[PDB]
Amino acid sequence: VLSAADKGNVKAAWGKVGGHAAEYGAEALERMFLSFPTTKTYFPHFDLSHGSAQVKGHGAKVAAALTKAVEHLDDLPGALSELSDLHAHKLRVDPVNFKLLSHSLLVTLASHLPSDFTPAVHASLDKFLANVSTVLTSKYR
Amino acid sequence: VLSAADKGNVKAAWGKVGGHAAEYGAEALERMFLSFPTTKTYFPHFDLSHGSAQVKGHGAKVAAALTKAVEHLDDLPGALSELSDLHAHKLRVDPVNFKLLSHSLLVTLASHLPSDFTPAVHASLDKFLANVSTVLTSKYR
Amino acid sequence: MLTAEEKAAVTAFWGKVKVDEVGGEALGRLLVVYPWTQRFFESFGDLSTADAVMNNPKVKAHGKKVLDSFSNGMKHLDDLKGTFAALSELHCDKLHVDPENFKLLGNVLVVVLARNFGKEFTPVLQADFQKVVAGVANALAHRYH
Amino acid sequence: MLTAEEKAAVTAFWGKVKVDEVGGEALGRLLVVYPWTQRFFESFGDLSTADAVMNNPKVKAHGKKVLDSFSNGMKHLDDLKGTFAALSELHCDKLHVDPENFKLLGNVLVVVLARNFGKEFTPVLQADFQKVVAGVANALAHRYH
Ligand code: HEM
Ligand code: HEM
Ligand code: HEM
Ligand code: HEM
Repeated sequence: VLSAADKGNVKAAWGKVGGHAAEYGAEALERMFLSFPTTKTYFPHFDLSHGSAQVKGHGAKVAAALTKAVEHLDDLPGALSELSDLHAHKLRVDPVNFKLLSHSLLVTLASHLPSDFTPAVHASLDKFLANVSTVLTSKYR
Repeated sequence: VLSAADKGNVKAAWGKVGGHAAEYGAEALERMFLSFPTTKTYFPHFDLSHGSAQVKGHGAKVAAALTKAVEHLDDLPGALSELSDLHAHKLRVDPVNFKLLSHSLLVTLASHLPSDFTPAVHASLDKFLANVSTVLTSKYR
Repeated sequence: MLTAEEKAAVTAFWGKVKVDEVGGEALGRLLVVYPWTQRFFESFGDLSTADAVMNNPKVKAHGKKVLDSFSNGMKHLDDLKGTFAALSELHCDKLHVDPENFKLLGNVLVVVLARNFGKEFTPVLQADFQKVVAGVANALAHRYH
Repeated sequence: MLTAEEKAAVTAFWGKVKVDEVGGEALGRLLVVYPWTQRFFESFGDLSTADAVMNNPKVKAHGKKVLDSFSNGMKHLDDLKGTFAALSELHCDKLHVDPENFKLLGNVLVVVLARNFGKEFTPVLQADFQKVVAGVANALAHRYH
């Protein structure tokens, strides 16, 4: 459950990501693939080489979805309904993988915004991502 | 999200448990403690030997809670509000443990109701227990 | 990971399992309880309902196949890694099977053993199998890269 | 666990870590992001707000302690089990710490290193540390019963 405080923290931190969102997206993914190789089983037809256009392109879509999430913090389920449907009915990505991407994103953000990634913002992002994860797998069964 | 069909299955299966609920709860606990020894870190002041009074007493309370949940399937959050506050603010049991007790309980139901534990009931029970787990950990942060 | 005693207890119990029947049930329950697992068995046909899945002749055939392999593992409790190394590789490189699935199936299989053996599938027995299932899932996931 | 080049990389990077700082930071963040972990440090005093936790002198001291112990492991990447055998035993029998906590701290540790080293904490470097924190968590979980 996102508190009022959490919502301000997420809006603020995401505000600082700004134009770099797509880039951080591509980097979180790349970090995910290296630290947790089992995640690669969902991208069998991807060129996963460092710098691939495919990973950059995917990184940008993930980032845009998150941006949309940040804008509708009071209606995550409505804002991400199409994506829940997609993950639930087509992609069928095992729920554990969401924690691996969340962590990778957290790692990315921390390295890029050292000064803004305070304990409180860290806690709020962690909760936001968990809530995004939950929404995305809510239609699985 | 429990469908109409899910609710029916849960109510029907809990119905067959009937009076053995207290008994099954204590067995689930025991199965959980042998299988996943780390769960014992939450009961240091308990006598965890086979048939301990403490374990039977606790299993009965657990089961009683589940029985309550089954009667209020349409409002788990209200039905479980105080156990939510208790797990979150006092016990502070790490969320993974809920998955372990859940599994332990399913194995218990399976072994005692071979004919009623159909694949579809299995699936509705798994979902119900997950839902219960989610409600018990909803106020953790 | 298992003691000589646990091995002995597990080996002795394993010799009562009707591998074909249990195998089809385990795979079937996995597709019903965790429907996203259906992603790898599109070619099997109709998986729309609990009934379609349970009676599906391919699910059943595949269930047996997996369980025979499992049984093979039971004969090599001392080297699960060596026994499943090639299968590990195959599941990674050709099948692209998320190792997490191995964990789900191990758990469904312990539930199926319980349902089939009732009171004979004791708390201690179950604990031993929990270890087995875990060691197998781990041997199968060990060559992912 | 890692290769000789990976071992060399992690070793070299670790030599740059300000252990008291990173320690207090990691422990402090753990108590804030996963507040239920607070259950073991009630005696530490006020842990009600982020600030209270982060400025708490005992969280600070303890963070230092844990990381000095972790550093010891960095010197024995080959025998983590032997290294933390006595501490595993202690965490289980005397402190009653769910080993799940060890994974949580390992993950927070990685985020702290990334915050503190920025761009220097490369995706490759992170991968190496993930293997280490997992190795340490497993070593500490090892004597549980
Ligand atoms: C925060 C969590 C996530 C978000 C916001 C997210 C969002 C998205 C979006 C926006 C798309 C593209 C839809 C389109 O084609 O228009 C997508 C596709 C996809 N996602 Fe997710 N995703 C998340 C987590 C995951 C995880 C954890 C995995 C697997 C580890 C995953 C695997 C995939 C795959 C395989 C595709 C399809 C890619 C292709 O083949 O083109 N996603 N996701
Ligand atoms: C379906 C999941 C669960 C339900 C419905 C449940 C319910 C309860 C209930 C009704 C009580 C007793 C309240 C009282 O008498 O004061 C309780 C206490 C407790 N629960 Fe939970 N619980 C669940 C899961 C867990 C798990 C997974 C653990 C840890 C492995 C756990 C650990 C405890 C402990 C340590 C106590 C206090 C025992 C004592 O000292 O008397 N619970 N729970
Ligand atoms: C955990 C125990 C498992 C074992 C021992 C096992 C073993 C096997 C074996 C022996 C084969 C056949 C290899 C061949 O000759 O082509 C196979 C194929 C396969 N397995 Fe696994 N498996 C296990 C679990 C799983 C799980 C959990 C899944 C996914 C839900 C899975 C998905 C598949 C698929 C899709 C194939 C290919 C079937 C085909 O030819 O169409 N397996 N496995
Ligand atoms: C994962 C890396 C960890 C290492 C290397 C580590 C190491 C240590 C060491 C060296 C001590 C002092 C032992 C003594 O008093 O003889 C200690 C104590 C303790 N640790 Fe751990 N620890 C780790 C993680 C954790 C975590 C995640 C928790 C709980 C959230 C925890 C809870 C405690 C507690 C409660 C104490 C006793 C504090 C006191 O003196 O009152 N540790 N640990």
